[PDB]
Amino acid sequence: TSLKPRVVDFDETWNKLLTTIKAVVMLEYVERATWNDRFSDIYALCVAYPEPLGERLYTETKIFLENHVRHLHKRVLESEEQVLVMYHRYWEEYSKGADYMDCLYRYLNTQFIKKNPLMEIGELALDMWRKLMVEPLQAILIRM
Amino acid sequence: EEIRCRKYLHPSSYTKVIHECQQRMVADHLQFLHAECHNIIRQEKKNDMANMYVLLRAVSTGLPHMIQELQNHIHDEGLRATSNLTQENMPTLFVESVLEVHGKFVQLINTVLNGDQHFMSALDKALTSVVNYREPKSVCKAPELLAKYCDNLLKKSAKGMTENEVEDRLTSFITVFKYIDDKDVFQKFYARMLAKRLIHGLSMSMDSEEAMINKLKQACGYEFTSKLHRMYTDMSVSADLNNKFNNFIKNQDTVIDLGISFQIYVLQAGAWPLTQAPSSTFAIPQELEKSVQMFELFYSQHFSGRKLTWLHYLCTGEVKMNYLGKPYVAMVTTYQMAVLLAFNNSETVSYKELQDSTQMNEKELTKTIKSLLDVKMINHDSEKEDIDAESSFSLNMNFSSKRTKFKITTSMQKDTPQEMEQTRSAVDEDRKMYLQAAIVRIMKARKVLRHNALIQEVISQSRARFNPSISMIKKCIEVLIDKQYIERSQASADEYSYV
Amino acid sequence: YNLIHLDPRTREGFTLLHLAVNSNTPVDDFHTNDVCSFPNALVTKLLLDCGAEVNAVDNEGNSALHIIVQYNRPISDFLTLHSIIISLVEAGAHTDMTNKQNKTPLDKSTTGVSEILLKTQMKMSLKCLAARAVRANDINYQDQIPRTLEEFVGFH
Amino acid sequence: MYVKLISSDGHEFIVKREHALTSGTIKAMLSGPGQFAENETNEVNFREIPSHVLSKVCMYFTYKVRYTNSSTEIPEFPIAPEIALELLMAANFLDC
Amino acid sequence: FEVKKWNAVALWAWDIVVDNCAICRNHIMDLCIECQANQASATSEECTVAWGVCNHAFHFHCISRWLKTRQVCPLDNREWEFQ
Ligand SMILES: [Zn+2]
Ligand SMILES: [Zn+2]
Ligand SMILES: [Zn+2]
Repeated sequence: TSLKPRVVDFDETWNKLLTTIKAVVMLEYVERATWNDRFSDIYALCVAYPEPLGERLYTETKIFLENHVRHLHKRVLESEEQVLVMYHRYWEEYSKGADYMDCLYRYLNTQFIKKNPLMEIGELALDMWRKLMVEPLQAILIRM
Repeated sequence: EEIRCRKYLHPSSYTKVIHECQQRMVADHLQFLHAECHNIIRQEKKNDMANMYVLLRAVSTGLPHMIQELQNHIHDEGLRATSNLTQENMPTLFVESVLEVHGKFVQLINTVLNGDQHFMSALDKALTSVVNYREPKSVCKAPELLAKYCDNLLKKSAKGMTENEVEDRLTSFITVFKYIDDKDVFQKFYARMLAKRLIHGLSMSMDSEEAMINKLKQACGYEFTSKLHRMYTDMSVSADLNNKFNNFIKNQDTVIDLGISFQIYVLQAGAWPLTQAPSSTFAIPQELEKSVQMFELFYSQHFSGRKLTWLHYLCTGEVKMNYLGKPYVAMVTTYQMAVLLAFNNSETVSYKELQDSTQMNEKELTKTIKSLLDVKMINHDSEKEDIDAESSFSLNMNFSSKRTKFKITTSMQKDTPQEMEQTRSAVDEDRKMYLQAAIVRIMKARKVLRHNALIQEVISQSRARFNPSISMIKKCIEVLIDKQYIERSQASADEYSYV
Repeated sequence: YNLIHLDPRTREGFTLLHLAVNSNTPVDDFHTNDVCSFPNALVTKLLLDCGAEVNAVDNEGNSALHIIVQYNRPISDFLTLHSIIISLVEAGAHTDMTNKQNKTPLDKSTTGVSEILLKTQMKMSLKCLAARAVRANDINYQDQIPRTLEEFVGFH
Repeated sequence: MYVKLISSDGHEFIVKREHALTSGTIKAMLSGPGQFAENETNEVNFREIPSHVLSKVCMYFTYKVRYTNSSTEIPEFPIAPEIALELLMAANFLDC
Repeated sequence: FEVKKWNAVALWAWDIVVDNCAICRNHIMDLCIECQANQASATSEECTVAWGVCNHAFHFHCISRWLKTRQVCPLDNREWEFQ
């Protein structure tokens, strides 16, 4: 193996990466080895040959994030009485998850997003949280 | 107040003074406005909609009610516009009604409502709701109607449609189509109708088909127009293959005249929905083996590695009856031509006599005979019209060819509507297989998930294709349960584990 | 920002940022010269906030940094020069980008004040050192490295 | 305070944490699921970086930590012609 | 009964199954990602499939340009050989 631009199938490296970025945004357990290897997976996706899959990786990360805070939101308002404590639990998980996933997506942030209208994954995850869990719940959250 | 604030106050208080005078007369009575937005959008009052959008844009929680109620209005308008369609011209009327609703509600949004992105998203949501609208406990109608719309538009029409017609109607069809949330059924129907148009030459022009395939590619990626573009390229290279076959036969060591013609249509196996469904144990007729063996040799020596599985049911042939008196020229299908050769050596034929000649099963030989005798070319020699062992048929010598183009190909030339349910079943089975593979990959990747989270994941990776029904995903979970691949967790059935 | 996204270029390849940092921009003599003084820190900061391409080039490859570092009055107008360099580096500018003559902005800086201001604003990087070595040794970098590096050694 | 940057060959490259945190994807690699609250090895295992180029990366860590507040004729960093185009990638991956 | 004109269809598939050119992620029997855009200036017919000894199929452009800089089969990291 080497750092040269190689060809990677997106649906395999992204499938390996999704089980990690699902388990780091929820503050589940992913070991040091897997977390380190996901950095090489992100790099190999961002400099893939001959088409860099940075745009597809960012698109699917955004889609996963908007499919996660949507699930968290559906988990929030279903507990109407305790939406405050459920929101606090899910936000405490999701803030650290967004920070860790911004750490994981550093190459995509500093080599694709900053070159290109696009929000960095640390900014995107919070912006996905505001537009899908805070603003829909701003009537109930601030009231309680 | 904006003008007056410039005249007197410091610039730093240009905002607060106006903002504080918003949160007294547009936000203290916000609910009042929110109690009436409905009417403002139900009658489409342009001045009132513009004023209300300008008013509620500054208020933090004012706009979302207007967005939601505009979405509701557009959804109700779409339901009332695309549910009273006549069954005669339904494929055109559905697309035209959705098109005109989209045009009206983007002209209203772009000018009166300043074209806010949230309002366009509400329009998209409402049009997605009206396009994927189905009768109670019934399948969706958008994919079939839109595929039939493209099939009727791109076919050779007697209305004299110009190239600009298919250049503009299809371009607007892309806008209409992007709202189908069940795109796989449309993909398979367009593949089937494109195949039936390509094999029979029913298409208006190959340039129009290429433009349509490119438009669908731009709409939905390359995996959508993979099989379709491969079919189009096969039809584009069939002529070059026929020219290469002519060069091969004229460049042989011994000069050989084909006799019969050979306008071969080579097709890729994966791309084309045409499949060898029956046994099709039809022996090649003697007059065709000379070309068949030569084409097998050519395709084995010029393109090595491509096994050529013959489909002896889709091939046509210009047949003539020399014993009848050589009347004009007749076009039949190969699937029965062998029994016609039986009429060469016996004026009367029996099913036992035909069975050794055509070598195929009689379960379709009977219907080919029926499609031969309905034009009175071949008459019933015996009396037993039912399927019997003897079942004599004779050559009707009194009836000559009525027209120069004695076309029996019209049985296959027209695409029957009885195969629509078969295509639906094929789409359903392929959908089950694709969802099974995707959920196997998901279960082998994660191995820890909840049931509602499983549904969320299923729709997450089904975003790129059809959306899955909740009962359908439940049935998929059941069939995984009874396949020794997933099992109910001991703690609860909500948790699932992969072995 | 509309014009910035339009990306206008003069006959010499000067973008809006290059003119806003150039002291050779001809300011009109009637009344604008009494107020509009170029280079101006405020106009460049506003252009960068509006999304100006910081790593643009002239016809001879000079970026905004190459243009500003040749400024003629670094003592009396130290505030302007310092703010221009701070804004250019903060918005993202390769402080060793090479023009067509293979001159870094330090090599183009006439005054020592601008040299040392840039050196304070210059961050050492191994990517730049390796790209400089690749360019000096003329190693063939076509398809051997990512496209981002294929241009990173392009202007180093 | 001493991470252990493994190479693709297998060479442990124990370097001070202050030096190794000047990277982007080494400060990011030691942040999150891998933090080593026990601070026992701090492995930053690289299965893509060769050893002969990770040695030069560590030498760059030391060189940059040393010659940072100098601004007065810093000595050149001797990138060999052969290791270049392999150290450009190894510095792009680690963000210099 | 002799006939004068005949036309036929026939599905063809490779002896070993393969669908997509692994490099450009297009089909092997479709144009490569390069000359798909350059379909007018070029002939757009020389883009044939190139078969490695490892039973892997890529477009001739998509593997010829891959082999100009590196020396490895892309899918499985092994030496190639045009069979
Ligand atoms: Zn290719
Ligand atoms: Zn090509
Ligand atoms: Zn291979």
